[PDB]
Amino acid sequence: RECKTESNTFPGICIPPCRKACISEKFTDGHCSKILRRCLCTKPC
Amino acid sequence: ECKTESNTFPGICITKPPCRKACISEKFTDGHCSKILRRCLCTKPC
Repeated sequence: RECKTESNTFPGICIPPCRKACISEKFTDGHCSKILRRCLCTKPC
Repeated sequence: ECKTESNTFPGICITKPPCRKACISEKFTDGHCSKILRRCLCTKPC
């Protein structure tokens, strides 16, 4: 299962700094969502 | 959507409503039990 949830520490709007925030939060990657422009973290779970 | 395990739901996910409740408290919009491990999974637009 891949878990995907918004970064808790990423500041502001998401348009690399997301990936960095997510790894800091112990996820394995991060990306920006297309519509809401949020930093979303992903990891195996 | 975002989809991840509920952090506050206690124990095994037997039926959906208590999982949905926990997920909504965690500011998701819905929850459901996983087929086999029967974990409570939360979902929301993201």
